[PDB]
Amino acid sequence: FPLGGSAATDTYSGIKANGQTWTADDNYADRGAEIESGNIFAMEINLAA
Amino acid sequence: FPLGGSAATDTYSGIKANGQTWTADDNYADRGAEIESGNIFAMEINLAA
Repeated sequence: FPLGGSAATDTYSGIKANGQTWTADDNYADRGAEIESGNIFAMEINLAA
Repeated sequence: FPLGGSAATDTYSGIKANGQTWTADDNYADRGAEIESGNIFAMEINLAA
């Protein structure tokens, strides 16, 4: 497993509603927000072998 | 730990001192595979687990 636990993508800017569609942030979110798409990028050891 | 002991590498071209002027050094020419930053793009086992 990685030491940081994630290798994610940069910018999200979570959003707020207006009618039928969502628009953009309304004094909540920043350009910075981080989640990793899919799972944590790992690697493999066969340690008993 | 990765094989080379480096994140990847970056360029960091060579510069000597000209006495208040920073001129590029001849001896430390264009692209030596220099230091990267920080520390190594390393990972984590729980090996006893």
